[PDB]
Amino acid sequence: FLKPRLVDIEQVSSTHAKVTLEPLERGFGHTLGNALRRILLSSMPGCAVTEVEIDGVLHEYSTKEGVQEDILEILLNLKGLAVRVQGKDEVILTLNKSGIGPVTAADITHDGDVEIVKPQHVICHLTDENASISMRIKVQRGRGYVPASTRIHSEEDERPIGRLLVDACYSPVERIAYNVEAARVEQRTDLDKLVIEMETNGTIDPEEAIRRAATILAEQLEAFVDL
Amino acid sequence: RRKITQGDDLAPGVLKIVKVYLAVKRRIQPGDKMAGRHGNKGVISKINPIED
Repeated sequence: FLKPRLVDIEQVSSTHAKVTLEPLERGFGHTLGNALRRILLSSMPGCAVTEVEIDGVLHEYSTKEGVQEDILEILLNLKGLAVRVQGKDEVILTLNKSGIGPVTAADITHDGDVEIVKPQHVICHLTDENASISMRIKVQRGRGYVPASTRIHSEEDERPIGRLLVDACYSPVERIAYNVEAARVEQRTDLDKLVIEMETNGTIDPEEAIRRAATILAEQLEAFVDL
Repeated sequence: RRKITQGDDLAPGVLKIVKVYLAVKRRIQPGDKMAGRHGNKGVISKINPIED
């Protein structure tokens, strides 16, 4: 079997990109196609705010006299926030704001490692001026979808009534499909090109991700070579 | 404040009643009954990953 190799990886936007491999064989474009999609949809280094301890709010079923949206909804907008990190596997930010206005993903105490993909993402609005809201945002990095429900056995003892915990959804990808077509090599019976389309929230790079996929698939080759 | 201070009398004898609220989020899982307005019914067998 003549080995495959990557041709130019089509980097067009931070949101979506397309990795492409030319030397694929008869039917392996379909073969590795669905195979890697499972990979890119399960084992993926994602970031997700997990703990949001609040200044005055005790439970996410309250409304700080000054904030616009309910606190629970503001926390779902935090689930809707896309951020990538670089070194820290655990980091806390600090939203410091007071004054009428839509608070986008810029006003937060932006750490060096913390890096928002789109700082224009308004999280919540403020309707009062003298409304001092300070909240610590504990975001960590893991993989897959991990709910606080499955983590409630340990619980880490949350006696302190200020701890609000939302779902840790470490999911970068969003919409994956792969483009199969006749590889236009000049001397071979047949080969296949694969332009793997990957939609992202905008946090993990294509080639970085595929080498990780190969690494995960590397572990997955171990046992089957040694029965 | 009048309503707040003396409007707490509930039942003769037991004038002190402590009512506590317990919010519990319940999700969708293998076994829930989903349907449509049109009349079609259904119960989720195995909620598979979006991979499939």
